[PDB]
Amino acid sequence: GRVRTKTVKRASKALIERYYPKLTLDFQTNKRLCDEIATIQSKRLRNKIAGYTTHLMKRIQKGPVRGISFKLQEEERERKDQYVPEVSALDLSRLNVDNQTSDLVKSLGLKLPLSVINVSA
Amino acid sequence: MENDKGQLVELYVPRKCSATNRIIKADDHASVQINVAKVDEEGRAIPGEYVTYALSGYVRSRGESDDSLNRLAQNDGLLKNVWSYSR
Amino acid sequence: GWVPVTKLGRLVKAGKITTIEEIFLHSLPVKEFQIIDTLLPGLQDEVMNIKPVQKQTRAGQRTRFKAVVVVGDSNGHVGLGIKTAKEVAGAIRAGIIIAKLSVIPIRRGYWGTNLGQPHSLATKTTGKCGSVTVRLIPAPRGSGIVASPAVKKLLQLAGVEDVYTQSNGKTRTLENTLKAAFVAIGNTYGFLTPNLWAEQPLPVSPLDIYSDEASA
Amino acid sequence: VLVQDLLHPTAASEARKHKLKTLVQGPRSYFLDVKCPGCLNITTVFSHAQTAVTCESCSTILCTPTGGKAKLSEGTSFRRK
Amino acid sequence: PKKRASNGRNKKGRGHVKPVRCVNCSKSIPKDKAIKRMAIRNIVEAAAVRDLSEASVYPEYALPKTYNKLHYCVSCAIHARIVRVRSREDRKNRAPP
Amino acid sequence: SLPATFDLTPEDAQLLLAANTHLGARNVQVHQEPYVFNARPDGVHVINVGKTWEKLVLAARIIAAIPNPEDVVAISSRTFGQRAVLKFAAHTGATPIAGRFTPGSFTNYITRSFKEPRLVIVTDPRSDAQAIKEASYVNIPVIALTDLDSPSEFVDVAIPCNNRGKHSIGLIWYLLAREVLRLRGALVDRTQPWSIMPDLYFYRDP
Amino acid sequence: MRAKWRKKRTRRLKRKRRKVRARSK
Amino acid sequence: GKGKPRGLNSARKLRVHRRNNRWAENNYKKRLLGTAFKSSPFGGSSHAKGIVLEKLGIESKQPNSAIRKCVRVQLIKNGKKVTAFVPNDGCLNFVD
Amino acid sequence: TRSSVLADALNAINNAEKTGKRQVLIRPSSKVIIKFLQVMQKHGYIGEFEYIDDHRSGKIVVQLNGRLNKCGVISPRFNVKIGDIEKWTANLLPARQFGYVILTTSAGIMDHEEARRKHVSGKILGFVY
RNA sequence: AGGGGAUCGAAGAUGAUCAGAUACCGUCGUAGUCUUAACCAUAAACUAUGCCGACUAGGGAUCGGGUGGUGUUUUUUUAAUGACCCACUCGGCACCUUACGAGAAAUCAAAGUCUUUGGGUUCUGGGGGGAGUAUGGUCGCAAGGCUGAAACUUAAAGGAAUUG
Ligand SMILES: [Mg+2]
Ligand SMILES: [Mg+2]
Ligand SMILES: [Mg+2]
Ligand SMILES: [Mg+2]
Ligand SMILES: [Mg+2]
Ligand SMILES: [Mg+2]
Ligand SMILES: [Mg+2]
Ligand SMILES: [Mg+2]
Ligand SMILES: [Mg+2]
Ligand SMILES: [Mg+2]
Ligand SMILES: [Mg+2]
Ligand SMILES: [Mg+2]
Repeated sequence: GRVRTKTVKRASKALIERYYPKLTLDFQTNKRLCDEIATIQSKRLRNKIAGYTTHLMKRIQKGPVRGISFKLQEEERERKDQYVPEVSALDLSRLNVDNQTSDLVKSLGLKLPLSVINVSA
Repeated sequence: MENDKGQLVELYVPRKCSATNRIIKADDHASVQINVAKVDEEGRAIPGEYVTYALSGYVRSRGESDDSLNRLAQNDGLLKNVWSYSR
Repeated sequence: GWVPVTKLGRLVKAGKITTIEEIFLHSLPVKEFQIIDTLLPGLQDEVMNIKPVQKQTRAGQRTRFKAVVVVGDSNGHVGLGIKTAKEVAGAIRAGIIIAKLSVIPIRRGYWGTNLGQPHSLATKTTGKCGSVTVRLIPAPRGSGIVASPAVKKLLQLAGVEDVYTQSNGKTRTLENTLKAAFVAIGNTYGFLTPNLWAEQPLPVSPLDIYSDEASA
Repeated sequence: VLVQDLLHPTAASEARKHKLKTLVQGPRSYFLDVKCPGCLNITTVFSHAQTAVTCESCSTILCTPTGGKAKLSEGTSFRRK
Repeated sequence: PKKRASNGRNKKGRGHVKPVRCVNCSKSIPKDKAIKRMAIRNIVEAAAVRDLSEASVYPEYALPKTYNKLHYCVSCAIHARIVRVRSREDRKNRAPP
Repeated sequence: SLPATFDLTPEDAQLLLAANTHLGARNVQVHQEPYVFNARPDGVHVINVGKTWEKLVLAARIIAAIPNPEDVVAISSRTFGQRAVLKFAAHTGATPIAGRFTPGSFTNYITRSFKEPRLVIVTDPRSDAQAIKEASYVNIPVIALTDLDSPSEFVDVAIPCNNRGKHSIGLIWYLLAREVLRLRGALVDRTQPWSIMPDLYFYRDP
Repeated sequence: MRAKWRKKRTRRLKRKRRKVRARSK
Repeated sequence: GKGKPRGLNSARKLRVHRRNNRWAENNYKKRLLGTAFKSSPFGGSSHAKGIVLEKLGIESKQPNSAIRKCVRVQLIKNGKKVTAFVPNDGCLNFVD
Repeated sequence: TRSSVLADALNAINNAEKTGKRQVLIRPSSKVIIKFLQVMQKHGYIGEFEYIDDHRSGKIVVQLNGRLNKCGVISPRFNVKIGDIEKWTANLLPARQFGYVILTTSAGIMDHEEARRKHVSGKILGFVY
């Protein structure tokens, strides 16, 4: 089988963790660059790391990959995290409170705009 | 305790649970100690000042920790009609 | 060097905690044995027995040794530790770390007319592990520790001079017999007594007063 | 609950509980004033008849026995006494 | 030791259950302890329906079904790729597959 | 006591009711929850939001009483509270735990994810039992957001809310952050509305 | 052997010992 | 009630129950039945004397392979034949 | 059937105190239950308690402080001689400094400490600590 | 002991299997199976858990009765009933979660409130074999039931879980 071990996989993931604005989707460029950024005691392992790095780059090009967080996607994912609407979904668009909830409103000694709609079994 | 002439003995007089008046043993890891802050006329918490509540691990294990603190906190002036004696 | 990693361990080096009863008062868990060594340097350790346990395997039995060690100074503190290892020396050494981590205080009392220096237990206490039940009854002056040699020297290391004992079940199980006695002595502080009926101001935990000496 | 006023249960709780299991047991039945058509002749019936109670003068029907509460006649006015 | 709480069966307050015979080996087994399975199948096949349609007057007739309630004993069920054996914690589950 | 400015303002009851925080569970009820108010038809039990607010303030006082902000821990495994806890830790020290809990984060002092909090805040006690279970081993108080059918074992002061809906979960996290900031004094004005939008603590599915 | 058939074996033995003893009285 | 009666007038039931139940005790049964007096060839005495009748080479049980060198003795006071051991290395030569 | 109403009174108190309950209801409130309870409250073991007068036998609602460890009845009520109180005090009391063996005597119901002062004994009812 | 006697079927007869097969498989097939009058008095007759009483954690379902709800549908749109829905309740068959507690453990809402040892009461056990055997009684037509040893022999039998 062609299942790749943790040494091939962890090293490939670590390179992507910090070298995204770097080596592209091409294996030939990948293997010519991985040996320059990281030292590997053998050529066979260095080819497997570059081959898996190429494979993992393609999966990044189509959506994110679970467990992979490089510089560019973490800043983009956090950039949309402050997105807020303008409709203010909690603000009133007209509130509808049932009969039992209406009893709660006056019990607390508070006056709110209510539109009571009855609900029955 | 103490001997015939003062001279307190029986080191380490232990704490007692607020909700059950039960000793919190040195090996009771479920027991907790709640510190709730105080406010002075501004809504700003005073550092270093707390109302302290100690609950044994027995009540916490039985699910009655939350209810017991409602009774404990209401009768100390820092809570309100959430708790009622008549159930 | 120790370089502990624990909020409680940091307070010991900073010196903010000087008595182990301050740990006992707030029920603070102890996860580093150097805390006990720093707070209680006067405790002594001893091994009751070593017994071999064997695991049946495809090729022969796998023999390992069970070490039962009792620690504690002769004034008010004992800890009991049990550990298995493939070597006897390693089990004994590892059985002392466990023993120190489980140090508990014993509540000593008088059989009556409290002249001074509590010589016995305050109340009747009992502890059951497995089938073994160990009962401890306060005894008058000079009666010694009326117990089996295994149970006796555990009570000798607890700072109790006079006590009566009754045992039940398969007491020849040495491990369970000492675990049943360790429960009984630990229960001396769980028994509420009329002289402890007074109210206390519920002192603040030391982890709050000395928060500056925490990890951050 | 570990604390509660066992001396003053709410009337809602005492309403739900069995009659023997209240703080002080009491019957949940009552007596009615039956308006038999025709003559006034006010008759008192129990909540649970166990018998076909009839008026003294015109003894046709006032109530029918049942496993629980008695069932009054089709045409009849009543008020709890 | 007691393997099961119900111990084999569904008898709690019955005393006696008036057994039924196994459909595979004629073994007597109490009806509650039996392993009843219901067999509801079409009259012919999933393959003969293609040929029994055009060769039939009354087009699209009914495709009727057969109904049969089968009882198995403890031995006959295990041997027939049925309730065979489970683990100690899986034994407690009573939900059908 | 209180300066009587902490009562439920008319705008606070707007947000609570518009987010349906008052809609509790069905007829399935726990005897440890007297917060039920006037059970609605169709089986829904309406939660007394007046009790929710006062309990919420009590929780906030405890959080502000802790000497170090980083000693608070917010844990949410539910997908509806994963965003809420993170931004709760954005405006407060409150070291967050979003996602898995890694059994042994409170014991096992040699683990990588070891934490020593003086208080734990959880969203759902049922789904966060692993966090609650270990807190019972190291003498750690726990603050939870308990619905009307949520378990209450080893749970200190709890905020009765509607954990079923995404609007109710995020709002309570939004509210709790606002009061703890006010108690600490970061929000100088009690009557100030904290213009930071309440939908900040609101999950998005895409 | 099975306890059932030890019960059966002994009963047959008691039959004969009840019969050989009848030859005398 | 945990079995046994507790009533303050139940002394007879407890006393009779204990008396009946003691017959399950081997020592109580042996002592009262007088098994020592009617069996156990001694007359309930510590020692007894007799006459050697034969020299025996009783073979030991398992696991053990030896010859025990016992003797056969007929008791003077009773007349019962019993087997006795001659314990030591080479003491069977003195009991011919 | 109900043999002794004091055992059910004391067992309910024990089961209430084990759970940490501040109160417990006792039925059907005999006299010796009150006398036994009054001794417990005199030494501060229970606190306040309330008698509910229904017309059949009465009920008692006892307020329970957390100080009580065990209350129990001794059945049967053995006759206790004056010199045998030290035996009963020894067997079923935790220590010589606290605990009371409550016994009924011709001079009312009282603990063994009061019985020693009055130098009178009788039948044993129970114990409290 | 009469009736009945289809079916299945101790025994028996047969075919087969087998080294043997007086067994399992096959075919027959008597007693029996069914019933009436009278015996027998046993069972893993089991929940392997005596009965009465009190208290102690949560949850849903179900069976019987009762209560309440302008609740839904059928009559006579319409009332009462009937059947459903919601809430409560008394009693029953059980079930799910947990372990305050118990247990050697398996497990247990009782097998809990038992060295902090006492609510009332009945019955039974005291290492394994010999042995539920002998003998004597008593009951049965018989088979057998109930009661029930001793001589002798032995250092272990046994329970629950663990790893192979
Ligand atoms: Mg013994
Ligand atoms: Mg088996
Ligand atoms: Mg009497
Ligand atoms: Mg041998
Ligand atoms: Mg029998
Ligand atoms: Mg039967
Ligand atoms: Mg029911
Ligand atoms: Mg019903
Ligand atoms: Mg039933
Ligand atoms: Mg014996
Ligand atoms: Mg025996
Ligand atoms: Mg076995």
